[PDB]
Amino acid sequence: KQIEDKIEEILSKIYHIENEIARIKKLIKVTDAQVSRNTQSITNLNTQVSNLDTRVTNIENGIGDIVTTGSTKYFKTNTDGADANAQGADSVAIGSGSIAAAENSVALGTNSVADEANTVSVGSSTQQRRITNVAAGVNNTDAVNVAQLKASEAGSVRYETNADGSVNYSVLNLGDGSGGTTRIGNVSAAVNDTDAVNYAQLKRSVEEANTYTDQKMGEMNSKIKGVENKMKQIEDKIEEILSKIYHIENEIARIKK
Amino acid sequence: MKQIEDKIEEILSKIYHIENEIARIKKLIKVTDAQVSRNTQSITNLNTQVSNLDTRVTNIENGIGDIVTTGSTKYFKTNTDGADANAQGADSVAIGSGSIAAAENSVALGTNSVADEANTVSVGSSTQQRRITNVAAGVNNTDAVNVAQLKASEAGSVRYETNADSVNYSVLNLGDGSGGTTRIGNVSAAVNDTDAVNYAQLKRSVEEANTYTDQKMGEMNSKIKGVENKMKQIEDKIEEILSKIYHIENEIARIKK
Amino acid sequence: MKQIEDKIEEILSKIYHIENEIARIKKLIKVTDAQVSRNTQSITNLNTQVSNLDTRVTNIENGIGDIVTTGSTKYFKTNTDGADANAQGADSVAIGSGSIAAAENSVALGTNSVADEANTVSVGSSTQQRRITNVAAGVNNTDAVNVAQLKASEAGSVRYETNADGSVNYSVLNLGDGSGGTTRIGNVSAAVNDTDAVNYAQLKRSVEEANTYTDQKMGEMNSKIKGVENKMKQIEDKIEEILSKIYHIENEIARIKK
Ligand SMILES: [Cl-]
Repeated sequence: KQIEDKIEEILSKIYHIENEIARIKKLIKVTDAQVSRNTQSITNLNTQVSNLDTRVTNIENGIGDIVTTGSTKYFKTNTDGADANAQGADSVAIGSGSIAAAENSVALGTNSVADEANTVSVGSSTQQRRITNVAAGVNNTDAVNVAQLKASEAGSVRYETNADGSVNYSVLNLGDGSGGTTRIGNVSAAVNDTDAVNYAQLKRSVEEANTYTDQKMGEMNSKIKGVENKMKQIEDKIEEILSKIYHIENEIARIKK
Repeated sequence: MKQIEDKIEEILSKIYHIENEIARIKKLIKVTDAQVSRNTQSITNLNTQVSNLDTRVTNIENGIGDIVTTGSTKYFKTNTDGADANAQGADSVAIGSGSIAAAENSVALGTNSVADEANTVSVGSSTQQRRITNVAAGVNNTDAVNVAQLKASEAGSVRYETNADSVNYSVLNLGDGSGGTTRIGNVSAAVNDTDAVNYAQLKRSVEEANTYTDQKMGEMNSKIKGVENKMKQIEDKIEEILSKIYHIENEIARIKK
Repeated sequence: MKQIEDKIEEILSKIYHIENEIARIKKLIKVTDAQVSRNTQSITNLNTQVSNLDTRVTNIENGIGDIVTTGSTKYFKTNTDGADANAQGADSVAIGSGSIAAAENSVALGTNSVADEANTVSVGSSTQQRRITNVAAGVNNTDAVNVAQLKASEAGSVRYETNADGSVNYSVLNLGDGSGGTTRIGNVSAAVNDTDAVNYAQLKRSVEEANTYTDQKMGEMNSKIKGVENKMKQIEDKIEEILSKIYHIENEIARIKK
């Protein structure tokens, strides 16, 4: 009676334990299914993160490098200086220490300063720059080069300049510099006392002097002609006197007899 | 009691199988924990990696800010809202908003600058030009020329004055600009009417006038000599007439007696 | 019944140990489940983080576009496939493929431009130069000069002619306006030397000298004519006297006739 019932009790306890263990196995399976999802998720994330690392490293190597250097492959500077400063509206500043303070200006070169509107500065009042390899200008608003200035000034007539920089204006020596002379052509007639005289004008002045001589001359030729005419009158009077005397001498000789 | 011993055997059999399942379950739990331990570590690694990517990405975001939006690096800067630069020509360079380097191997420098001819650098356009400032005097033949250099080519030279119309070619004023005059040396003798004459020619021309005067004096001297020739003849005839009369007067007086 | 009661006690003890094992197992499973929840959550968070990073990186890549590959920003641009610019000199600047700023504080501007002297801006090289265009006329002494300015300056210039070989022809200086007009030369001093230009005052004095010579000479001629006129008047008086004598002789002879 007591034992048979206790055996049944144990048998039911075993039954319930078997069910509990099966329930526990099921829980382990449910957990494992989540761990499987997590393991897979981790795998997906490892891939995505190494893919982003690569993309970030490429961004770093490229555009990162232009930030720190301030240069691209085609716009380069070699400098430790302070940033360029495009201060003015629509200004452009190129090079460390450069400052384009004025509207629509360009400061070009390290430490260049553009402080007037609509200009391109290639330096400053303390450091200027020559501009080199400039081809001869053609259009009116092209820059001119030294060779063009030299060609344009060749043949220019100049005074001598003294050592102190003053010009000696009191003499203008023409000619080749070794004894040669220069003919000055296309000269107008002098009007003021200190104007140069031209050749037509010289010739005209000789002709005036000769005309004055003729005017004086012909006054004396009138006197000389008056003397010439009077002289013929005297000659006729003499011939008449000689004739008279001949007749007197003949008359006296006939009185003699 | 046969049923009781049968049930005891059944109980023991069930217990053996339960004990076996418990051992299997304990192994299963360990398999799961080992994977969970791996996943936990994988997650900690991913947290660290993602945190690092975040910092590398934030640093890049800080660096590229002004470069993408303002188109400017620390040494290449512009202050503008306008249209992109446009390097259209092969090997061209365009710097500044609205700039257009249209032609081959050209450079458009500055906001709205336009380069429309091959192998040129434009500092502006036909709608807006720019002076170039802080240019040091050119030395090489292909260096640019500054205003100082042009002014120095003018200084000390002989130049026509301008009107304001522009150059007045009708007068060339020499001298020092304050009353002083200029002696012009090495001047060749004038050939054409409009050539400047030299002092040698002036002197010769005075000599010609005086020679002309001397010639006319000579003509008058000969007319006079001719008059004095007839005059001496007259003088001799008179002396002879006077003599005749003396002899007549004496002859008449002797007749009187 | 005592052999059986013993086996029953033994069985109850086995069940006790099994119960204790099962309770230990449920505790372990609770512990694992808690860690799995933390992991699941951490993964969800990571998924969002990583997706946000993806978007930020993509937006970076799109912001840049081709700034790296073409070396150009929206405002500093070149169209070229050549070698990198090279700013070699201290404080130098190089702009354009193949450009080389070799010298200190220099600027090489444009494709293949070379700056090889200090403190210069080169717009080309010894083998390829460039004109500089749309330059407004210089005002300041250190402003660049344009072609219009050079031409205006040259137009006011007095110049000898240049031969084809570049020598200057000093033998002729042609003034005038180019067509056929002439130039009056002002502020000229009196000539001293035979090859000096003469001025108008000097011409006028020369005319005076000549006129004076004429007056002196004609005065001397006038004196000579006067001298002849006087001697002619002497002859006239002698004749009048001779005529008078003859009148008296003729009257005297007539009185002798009676
Ligand atoms: Cl997990």
